[PDB]
Amino acid sequence: GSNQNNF
Ligand SMILES: [Zn+2]
Repeated sequence: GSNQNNF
């Protein structure tokens, strides 16, 4: 699946 990191 797809991954997003929003710091
Ligand atoms: Zn994946």
